[PDB]
Amino acid sequence: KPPPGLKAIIDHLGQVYPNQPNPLQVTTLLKYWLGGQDPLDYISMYNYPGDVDRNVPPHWHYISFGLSDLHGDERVHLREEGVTRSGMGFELTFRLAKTEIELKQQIENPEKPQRPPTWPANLLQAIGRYCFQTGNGLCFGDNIPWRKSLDGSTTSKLQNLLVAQDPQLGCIDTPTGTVDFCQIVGVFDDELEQASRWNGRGVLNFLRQDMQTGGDWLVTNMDRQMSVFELFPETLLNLQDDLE
Amino acid sequence: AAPVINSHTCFVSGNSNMILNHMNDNFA
Repeated sequence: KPPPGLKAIIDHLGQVYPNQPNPLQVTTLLKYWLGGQDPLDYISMYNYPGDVDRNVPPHWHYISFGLSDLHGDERVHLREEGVTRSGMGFELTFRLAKTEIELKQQIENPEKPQRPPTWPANLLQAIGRYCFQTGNGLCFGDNIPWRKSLDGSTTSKLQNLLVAQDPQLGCIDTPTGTVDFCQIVGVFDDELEQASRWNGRGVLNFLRQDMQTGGDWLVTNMDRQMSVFELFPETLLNLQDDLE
Repeated sequence: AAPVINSHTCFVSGNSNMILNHMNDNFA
């Protein structure tokens, strides 16, 4: 019988992606529970073709395994009586917009299926370490003041993260406890500033309103040039301190 | 003379503790 937490997540992903039964995974060699430094055992990578009505562009969808209790035997996560969460109670997801270069390949260019970028696996491992080392889990609406380009590029204006509920995956119960899917969203400095000083959910709601800022499913585009407040200056009206 | 076919070797995006495989390589 398979590891019960891992199996629940795989089963959930099978329902959501019935036509991708065997995705690529980034797999760790020395597992964290054997003394490795990378807390995620696996990161699945899926292609999502998009959805016109919901303003979802084609993108790569990443899902981590290891922040929740994959195994049930305390090899990583101690089980406390009366705790309902599986491990830290969540896994990380990330939605990454295909670049213009990538988009010109898969429709005309020929032989073999295009490989997803693997750099987001480092990003999720690093966020995973941050959560293990501080002991704080992530909640919807949270921000992470990462302060560096998510892809390690010198050019991307996306240096920080907000946390949203994954629109496809949502939250599930498993044999080892509940697992929320916490979708990481790359944001501009001003977006981070306002999520921090005002509110994260309200900033995510702004981002969802247009395709240019992520559409309904909050896809991160590393080449995004303008923040939501630059594109739609009306959103600034919600940010004023009220006196009183 | 100094040539090098020698070629070792970090596996996924700079992380030597990671490899790229298919899900079914990891499970039934």
